[PDB]
Amino acid sequence: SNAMATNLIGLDTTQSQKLANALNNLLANYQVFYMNTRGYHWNIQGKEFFELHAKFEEIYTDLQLKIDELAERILTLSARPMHSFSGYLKAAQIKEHTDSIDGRSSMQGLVDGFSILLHQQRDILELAGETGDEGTSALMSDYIREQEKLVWMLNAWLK
Amino acid sequence: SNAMATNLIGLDTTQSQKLANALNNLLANYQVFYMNTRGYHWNIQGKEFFELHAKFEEIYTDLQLKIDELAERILTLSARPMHSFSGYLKAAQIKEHTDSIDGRSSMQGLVDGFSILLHQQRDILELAGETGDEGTSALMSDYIREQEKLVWMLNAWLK
Amino acid sequence: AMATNLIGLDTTQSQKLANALNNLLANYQVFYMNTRGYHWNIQGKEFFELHAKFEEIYTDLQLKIDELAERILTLSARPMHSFSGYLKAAQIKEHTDSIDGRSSMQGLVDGFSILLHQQRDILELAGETGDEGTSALMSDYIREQEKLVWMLNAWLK
Amino acid sequence: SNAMATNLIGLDTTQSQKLANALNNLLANYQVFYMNTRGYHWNIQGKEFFELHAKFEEIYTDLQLKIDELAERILTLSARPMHSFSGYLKAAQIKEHTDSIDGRSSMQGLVDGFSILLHQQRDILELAGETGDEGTSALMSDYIREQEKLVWMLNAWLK
Amino acid sequence: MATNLIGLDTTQSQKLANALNNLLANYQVFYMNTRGYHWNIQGKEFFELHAKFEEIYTDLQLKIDELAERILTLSARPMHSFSGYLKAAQIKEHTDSIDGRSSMQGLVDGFSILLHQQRDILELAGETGDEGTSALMSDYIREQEKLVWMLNAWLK
Amino acid sequence: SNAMATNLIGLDTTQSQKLANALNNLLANYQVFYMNTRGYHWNIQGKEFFELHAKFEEIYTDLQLKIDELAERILTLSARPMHSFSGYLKAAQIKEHTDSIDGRSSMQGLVDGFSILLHQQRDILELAGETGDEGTSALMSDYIREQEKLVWMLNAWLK
Amino acid sequence: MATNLIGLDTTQSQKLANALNNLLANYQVFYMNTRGYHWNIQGKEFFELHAKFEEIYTDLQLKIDELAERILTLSARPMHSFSGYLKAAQIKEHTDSIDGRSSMQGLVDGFSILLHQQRDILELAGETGDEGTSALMSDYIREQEKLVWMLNAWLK
Amino acid sequence: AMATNLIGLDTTQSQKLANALNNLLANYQVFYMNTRGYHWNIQGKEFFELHAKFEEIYTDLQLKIDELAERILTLSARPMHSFSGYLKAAQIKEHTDSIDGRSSMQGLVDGFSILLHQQRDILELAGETGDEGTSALMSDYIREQEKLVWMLNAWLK
Amino acid sequence: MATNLIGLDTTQSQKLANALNNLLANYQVFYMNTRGYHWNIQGKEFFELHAKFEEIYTDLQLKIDELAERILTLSARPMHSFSGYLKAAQIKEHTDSIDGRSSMQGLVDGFSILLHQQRDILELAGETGDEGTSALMSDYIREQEKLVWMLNAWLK
Amino acid sequence: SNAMATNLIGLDTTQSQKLANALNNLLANYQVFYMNTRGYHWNIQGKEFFELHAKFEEIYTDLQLKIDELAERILTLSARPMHSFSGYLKAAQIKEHTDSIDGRSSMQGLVDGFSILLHQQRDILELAGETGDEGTSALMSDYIREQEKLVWMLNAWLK
Amino acid sequence: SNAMATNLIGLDTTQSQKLANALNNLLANYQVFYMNTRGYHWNIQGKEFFELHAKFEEIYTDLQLKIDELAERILTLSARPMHSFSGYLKAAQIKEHTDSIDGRSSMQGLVDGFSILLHQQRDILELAGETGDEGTSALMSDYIREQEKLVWMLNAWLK
Amino acid sequence: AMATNLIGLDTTQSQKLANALNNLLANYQVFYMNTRGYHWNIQGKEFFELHAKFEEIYTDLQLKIDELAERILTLSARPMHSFSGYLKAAQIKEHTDSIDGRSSMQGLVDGFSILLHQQRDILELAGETGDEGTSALMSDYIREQEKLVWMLNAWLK
Ligand SMILES: [Cl-]
Ligand SMILES: [Cl-]
Ligand SMILES: [Cl-]
Ligand SMILES: [Cl-]
Ligand SMILES: [Cl-]
Ligand SMILES: [Cl-]
Ligand SMILES: [Cl-]
Ligand SMILES: [Cl-]
Ligand SMILES: [Cl-]
Ligand SMILES: [Cl-]
Ligand SMILES: [Cl-]
Ligand SMILES: [Cl-]
Repeated sequence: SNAMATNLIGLDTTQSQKLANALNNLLANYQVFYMNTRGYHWNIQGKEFFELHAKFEEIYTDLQLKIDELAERILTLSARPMHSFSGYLKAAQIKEHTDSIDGRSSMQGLVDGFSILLHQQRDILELAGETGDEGTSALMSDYIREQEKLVWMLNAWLK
Repeated sequence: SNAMATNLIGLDTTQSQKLANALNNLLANYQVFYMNTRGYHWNIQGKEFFELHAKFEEIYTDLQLKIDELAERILTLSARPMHSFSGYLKAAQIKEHTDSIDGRSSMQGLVDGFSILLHQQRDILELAGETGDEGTSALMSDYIREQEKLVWMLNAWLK
Repeated sequence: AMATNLIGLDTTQSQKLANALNNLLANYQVFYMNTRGYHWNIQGKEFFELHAKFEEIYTDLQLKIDELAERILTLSARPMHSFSGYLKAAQIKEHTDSIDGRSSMQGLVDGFSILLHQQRDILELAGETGDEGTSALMSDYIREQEKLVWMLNAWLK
Repeated sequence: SNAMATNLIGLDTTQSQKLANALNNLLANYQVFYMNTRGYHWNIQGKEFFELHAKFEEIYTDLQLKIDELAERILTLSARPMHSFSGYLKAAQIKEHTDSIDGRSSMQGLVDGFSILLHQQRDILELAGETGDEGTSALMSDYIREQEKLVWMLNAWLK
Repeated sequence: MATNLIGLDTTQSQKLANALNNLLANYQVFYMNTRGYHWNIQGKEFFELHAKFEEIYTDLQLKIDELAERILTLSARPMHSFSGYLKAAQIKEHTDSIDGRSSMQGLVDGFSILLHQQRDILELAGETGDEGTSALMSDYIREQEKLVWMLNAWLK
Repeated sequence: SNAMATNLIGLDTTQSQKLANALNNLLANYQVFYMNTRGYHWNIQGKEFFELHAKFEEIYTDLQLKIDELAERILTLSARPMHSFSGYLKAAQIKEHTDSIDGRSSMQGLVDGFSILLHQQRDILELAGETGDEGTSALMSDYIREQEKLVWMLNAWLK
Repeated sequence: MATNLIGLDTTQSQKLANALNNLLANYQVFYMNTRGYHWNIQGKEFFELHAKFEEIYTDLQLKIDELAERILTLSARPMHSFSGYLKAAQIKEHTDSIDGRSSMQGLVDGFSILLHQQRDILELAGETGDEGTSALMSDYIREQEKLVWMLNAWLK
Repeated sequence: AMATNLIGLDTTQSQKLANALNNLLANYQVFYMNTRGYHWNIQGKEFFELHAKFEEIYTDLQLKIDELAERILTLSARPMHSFSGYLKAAQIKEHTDSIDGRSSMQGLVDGFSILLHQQRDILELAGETGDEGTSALMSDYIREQEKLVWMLNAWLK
Repeated sequence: MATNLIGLDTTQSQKLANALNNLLANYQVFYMNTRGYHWNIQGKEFFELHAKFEEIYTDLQLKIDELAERILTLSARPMHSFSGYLKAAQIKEHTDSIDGRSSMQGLVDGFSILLHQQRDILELAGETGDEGTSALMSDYIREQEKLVWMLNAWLK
Repeated sequence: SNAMATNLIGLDTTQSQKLANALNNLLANYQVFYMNTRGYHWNIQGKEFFELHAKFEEIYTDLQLKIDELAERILTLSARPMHSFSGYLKAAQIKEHTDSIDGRSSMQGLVDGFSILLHQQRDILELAGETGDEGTSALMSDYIREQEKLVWMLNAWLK
Repeated sequence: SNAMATNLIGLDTTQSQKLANALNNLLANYQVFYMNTRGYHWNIQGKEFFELHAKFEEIYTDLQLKIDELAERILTLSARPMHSFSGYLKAAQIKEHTDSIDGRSSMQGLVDGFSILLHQQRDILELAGETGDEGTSALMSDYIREQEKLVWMLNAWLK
Repeated sequence: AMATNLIGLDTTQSQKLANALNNLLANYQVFYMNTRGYHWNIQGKEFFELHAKFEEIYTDLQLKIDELAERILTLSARPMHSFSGYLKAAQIKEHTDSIDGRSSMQGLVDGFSILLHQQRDILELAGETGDEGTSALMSDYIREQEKLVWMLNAWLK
């Protein structure tokens, strides 16, 4: 296909591709974080078992929803969503966290991971605002407000 | 009633009436587009019949929700929503599209119509932002993000 | 090569019935739009009650519109599907800027009276030509709308 | 066991038995048609598989409900509903249609079967009207109105 | 001017409304009888028939509501007192039926009357083009014919 | 059929029959009241039509449930519940109230009827307490508490 | 200081808790008997009674839970072993009841005992102002009185 | 002209009971607000468990508040319906900045103990004057809250 | 290359598919018989058995669908005509059964055949490692064994 | 705890505390308004009783949802939500409104109260925008758009 | 009542009775275990109260369903299921465990009980396999797979 | 001190089975990711049908992943829980940029063929060592996936 000044949804192509690149790095972080959270669910031991087995599942279920919506936003911008483990490991800032078996280590892992997601989502929000990409802005807004609330709760548990 | 500087919801009257005028032109486009989409539903033939009879119904059902919310926003701004076929035909940019019986013509009709809605919604969003009409902005934001996603899907089908 | 259509009915009578059904559809469409207007524009202490009631009514009209268009298709005919087409064919007039409960409610009685008369004429034609599927549709619409006209009129007493 | 002028529901015995006989011939046709449609469901192949495996299930599910009601109407007229494969095969006009594995063959088989059913139901409706058997008439009216709509859809797919 | 509110002939509609009111009286006495069957059943059929009688009177109650509303729709007054119903009904009050067969036979006999009356109303409505009334009768007849088959099967 | 000192539920036969007689008089009042309220539902006209057609249906629906329970309480006491219109008309204090077509008339009819029911239920409650018939007492307690609330609401509407 | 955790008299509450525990023992043996009725029924009443017995034991199980919790609420220990229940119960173990009438009569007789015990507890709770216990008894009595009417109607 | 009120009860006794019920309502209202505070402010590893539990509890209090106000109305009396009114009448004190599970849980035991005592006094008055509808309400509240106090206390052991 | 689409032995799968087709023929004749039992029942068992027969044929229909699909899964052709079924079935057409015991006995005898055939198929599938077919048989056997206990309890 | 430049969710501490202060004043207004609306529900008399008893309940139910979300946003900003009647009475602008028994007085009370909420929410929205507090902005946006719609409806009723 | 070579389901009578005897011993163990677990539910105290009052209810609810199915399997084999407390106490290996009021004691009691049940079920599975009793085998397979998972969870909590 | 594990099975055989199950899990994980890709990247007139179908399929894989990991835990073993671990162990290769229905559908057939073979080997090992819980899991997966492979293949004919 020939390059076009505007994409199918009527946004500037260059600016949309920059946004999609940043969204793809975000998606990489989500994917590694989701995997870590699945591990937290599986591997928890001790008297927090039932509570946190269930909490971690709630948390990764909500991440999975976001992963779906994020890949769709990338497609919506006429860009390619990263869709391999190898690709995600190359791009992610969040590290693989394995053999976390205690509530506090897993919960702190979540806090630290969400702190990266929030930071990256605020940067994307700002960039999207600069060019009037309201669809991308709106998505980041939703993610930020939800995850700020969650970060409050996780930190409350850890006090 | 005497003219007032601010309307019942506490927004500037003049600016609200300008926004309502633009919203009413949008509503006209929605109404003609909805009608076209009902036609697409009724008149589809060939092996895409079941799939697209159902898809077109999904699409016009979602448009009807938006039409409802848009007329209510106009009322909320203390303005009059256009509420006649004659009025809508005078104001709409989207043309009446009749006797579309094939999937591709109908699907392309949708793409082209949504492209007008998105363009008009972005203009309204910008105007609303200029005066701090957050309620109107928020509505446009919702419509844009949803319809961008749909435009991606429709164009995917057409590839 | 055959005097009958896809579903096995006489083609000429089916086209005659489809034409009548299309004129009925035009009336429904203008009527539905008027009713949307009644819903949006109602003011005064009847606001919540009638905002809800008018929504119930136009919702039910919408479903009937669906079924009518499909009945026209079922008779191998073309359903009208444009505002410009409906305005040319409809007897029911556009009714705008009705903001008072009694105005709007009387409008509904007046429109359903037109629909009922039209539906009865179609029912008679369908019955005498053996189009039971069209007759049955008209029967459902008539019985439901007679009940509704009783209620609307009751409210207006 | 003594012959009676009127049956338990108060209709003429002779006229009701004639109607029951015609309804039993209808039931025979439904049953072979149902079996054929089950076959269409099971045997479809190629890219229409998911869509038509589902659509054929919808269709035979609806036929099954009509078979139930028809048999009960025959019982309601104080008559014996046919209830054996061998009986149905003797009485049915609709033939067994096996090894239909493509959409068009199966869909055309449905149009052809419904065409027979419609004709037969109209004949029963007319007979029932002659003697005032409203309960039988009303059943035929329901079946005709629903199957006419279906035939429109099936034919649309085949265009 | 020549028709009632719903566009039908006034004289014909009043005649139909009168017949429907007599029908309503019969339904009301029958419903009461069936409540009694529900309450008073004894024996090993208790659970099954206590439930079955409730199902039957529940369906009658729905029909009663629709009948009254059809009368109102025809611009007539639905009878709405026990004393009015007792004057108009053909179905007799049936008390102290405690046996499954007695109560079930009672239902068969009562439905016989409803079906007969409904068929007469259907015929008259058809004659005069009152499709809304015809359609109601048609629904009631087809449902009750089915029920009469079932009740009689139980009694065999 | 031999008279017994105690009934099947283990209460005194004589005292239970006296309670059953009072409950039957209550049932007679409920039944006439229910019929009146059905009439109010059917016959309302004017601008209260939708609101009161609905409210009267709610009210008679609740009465019907109480009629069911009362009759079953009478049976539970090994007594015969009245089950004929002619019986109810002989025993009821509440009179037939026909051709009530306006909100105030019908709503005042409900206040007046419930006032009779409340008085009667309180008398039965007191009698049941005298001999320890807790099952009857508990039924009256439920009916009183619910109908007092209702009377407040009906009277509020009438102000 | 003068009352237990919930503000009632300690001695009175212990007396009520003891009676409630004896009640619990009876419910538990009765529930077991009713499970057996469900499992072992034979004959043409199989489907109806297999279902009806399940309904009855399901409701008993709910009452068992509430009883134990009321005992706990009174700061007492609910009995919670088969051996304890067998020592305390008046209702006897009923095994190998395979006939509808035998099992249904068994239910009538068992409920007779529950109702008697519940009425005694109600009286004592009323005397001492234990409304929470009174209210529980009231609910159980009214429900079971109804059931006893139904069971006996079936047996007529 | 009559010593009795709309619902047929003695007016003097009904006003006495309504006054007591209003003081009960005041206590409920302050207690509900404290419980909202417990829900918002809990910290530590009991966070999710108690955030949920405190919500369950104040939700149930809210429903009881509804019903109490309506019972007061039903007795032809005026339900208190202002914060300033509740603070003047309540015995239960405002309890703020409770961030620890045991603090908050013990607060709940302490408040329900006050409610139970108050409800028992009303129950007794209602029973001796024949106000069965008020008695019945109190009965429901007492039985439910005795069970709850058992549970809360159990958690604290 | 050595296996069918799902990775099983072709010859073994065709042998299993043949047996499953004979099973399908039996289910289809049995289902038809059970529809007849539902329609034709008379007497005081009418409501209970009209319902019970419907429950039983509903469950058979589900099994029929799964059987045909298992045959297809094994790359074979499911029989799909009445004339094919009548040629293959061992269960005979049973018409004009109007009595509860006759129809219930009919069900017992038919399930006897299904269970026997299912056990043979299970054994063969186990021998050849066709776990998917084994698992289907296992489910059908366990369900139908339970049902046979219930049907026989009713007949006692 | 030592003062920190940024809070747990990664926002500037000082700016977040200013926002939380404004949010707490908003919460005070909500709480007094909710209480007033409960009074409106309880105390309504006359023929609007059923309609407005139900409407006022809808309205206070929706306020309660907002109160919950607002206190959680304050916590999310690492601030203390006001949680006493005394505190709310000190901070609120909306006055206690008691003994409102007529539809128009209660409905006007609602209009006037919502007008304060909207005004305060727009101010908070603006402040939050100035520092990029998107989570707070998004909440205000939701509240404004919903309450503007409601204000339209309430004023419609009052016309 | 005459002894038969095969039972009603068509299996060997002798082998089925041996299996029924082993299943009855299993049922005895389930019943004592269930009673113990009910006790754990009722008697828990301390800060695990809400979590374990709920978890123990889940566990005994599941046991109850298995008790139902086991008894019915025994009946299906034409055998008499034990159905008395005194019978269960004679046959059970699992002992009565009363006055368990702490999480660890109760949770360890569950591990110990399930360990007995698993061993017993494996023995029955093996016996059933010897003679081709697939229906009994399949029941044991379900119980084993579910209880192994449970034991993992209970042990995790205890770490 | 014992040759058996927490759930009563032989520790050595349980570790052998857990290792095989972990390699199965690795395959599932790569396969699930490929299927997500198929869902996101499909284009052409099969878009809606396959976007839905691929979602149904990866949803079902996700549940199986859950259960597999838990079965590994149940055997007192460690489930692999990192992308890097799965890529080292998986036989199924990453399959990216599949935008055509037939490509993606054939990919699914090819992957399920690998899973089925692997599951059959585990089933055999579990059966011969008496691990009925593992055998049962494999049985469920095999029967469901054989049916799915029939359907997918049918679509491709
Ligand atoms: Cl990639
Ligand atoms: Cl206009
Ligand atoms: Cl047109
Ligand atoms: Cl036959
Ligand atoms: Cl009258
Ligand atoms: Cl009587
Ligand atoms: Cl004990
Ligand atoms: Cl106040
Ligand atoms: Cl064949
Ligand atoms: Cl504060
Ligand atoms: Cl025993
Ligand atoms: Cl790993």
